[PDB]
Amino acid sequence: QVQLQQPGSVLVRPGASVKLSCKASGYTFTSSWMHWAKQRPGQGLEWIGEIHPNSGNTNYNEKFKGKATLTVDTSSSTAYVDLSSLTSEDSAVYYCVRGFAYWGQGTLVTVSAAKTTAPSVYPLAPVSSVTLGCLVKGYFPEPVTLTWNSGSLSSGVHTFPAVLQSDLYTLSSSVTVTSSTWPSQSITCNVAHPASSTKVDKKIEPR
Amino acid sequence: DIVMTQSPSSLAMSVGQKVTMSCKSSQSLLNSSNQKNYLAWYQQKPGQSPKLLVYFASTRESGVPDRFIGSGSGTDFTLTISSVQAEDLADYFCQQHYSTPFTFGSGTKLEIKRADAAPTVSIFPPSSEQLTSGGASVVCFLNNFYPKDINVKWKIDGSERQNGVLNSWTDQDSKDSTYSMSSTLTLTKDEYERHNSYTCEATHKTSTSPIVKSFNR
Repeated sequence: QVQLQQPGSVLVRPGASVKLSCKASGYTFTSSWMHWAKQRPGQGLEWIGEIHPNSGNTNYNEKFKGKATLTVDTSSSTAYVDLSSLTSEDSAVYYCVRGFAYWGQGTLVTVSAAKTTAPSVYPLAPVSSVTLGCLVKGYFPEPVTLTWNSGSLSSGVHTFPAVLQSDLYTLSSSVTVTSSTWPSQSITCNVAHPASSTKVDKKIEPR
Repeated sequence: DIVMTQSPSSLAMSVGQKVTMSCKSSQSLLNSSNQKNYLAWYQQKPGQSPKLLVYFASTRESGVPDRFIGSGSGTDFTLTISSVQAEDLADYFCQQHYSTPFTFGSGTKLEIKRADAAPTVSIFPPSSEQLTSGGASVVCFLNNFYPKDINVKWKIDGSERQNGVLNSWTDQDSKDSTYSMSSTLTLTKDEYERHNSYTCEATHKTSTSPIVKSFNR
């Protein structure tokens, strides 16, 4: 069945260029037009252009000529878009789409000169139900992944979107469990920041 | 290029209510070759990729619940949800597949209305780990509340502290339709150690008096 694998995110310095990838599976790569779309939190989606992997024929949105170049690799069933000389305006999520039907995971493009930085992970223990916490402070760029007990503790979990200041993100996550279950049953937050190759397991311990 | 005008920008609906969304094209999307309207509707839930709901204006994609209904021909199109479910909160947008460039509508954000829900408040002193490094963050969680409007007040030794406070909101829960917010007072170890009592006060419509959480360093 159809899947379009796109890298989670990419950090690009202003003025630099970047090549985004879109590996297709579950269907014949050369039997469908591959579309690319740009989405910014600000306003509506934009159609960048399309390419047909079987011929290499392309149709571009006039607005993206000179900014985007679509190519394909039929040997690996992968579609690419080359974005040239990025500005802050180029910061967005870029989707590849099989025809108009199936949307890829989307790649987050962050245009910045800021340095990649691993986060610090701090446990948040209390001063019928008890709430615990996980503080992920000072990382760059997005994103990070956070699970509780390797993912087996999913219910009663709230992971808050990060906040940004001086090129550093800070994120937190809370987990609420029956008070008579902690700390007898240990609770641990699992944090991963791919950019800085950071993997941390923080066990929440009573103060 | 073809311009897709979508309306309204957002909607707040109670569970079970019928929602209507408009999509108007600057050009007829009716193809004379097969008499089909080249317009599709997509659903994009928070943090997810867009998914196809309806294509050719009124044909539901395989697996899509029948409460999602498409209609209209030529320039004026409509997406209807006969009976909104809590899980349906998301951005809905149209796209024309008639001619390049295949432009999109700016979308409609659908949020859910529901009964009141008082926030569960928890406050967290800085961890030993952080203090070790010279930092000192005080965290306050306000979880599972409705409506969304709320306000957190930080107090240090009984006096309000405003600067250095950053908040973060979760997306509306697709199950209980509540919201959660985190409030973080960021200090340094030295600053933190010059005060005694730290307080997180939550004011919410579910109570005339604030929900107060405190601790003494």
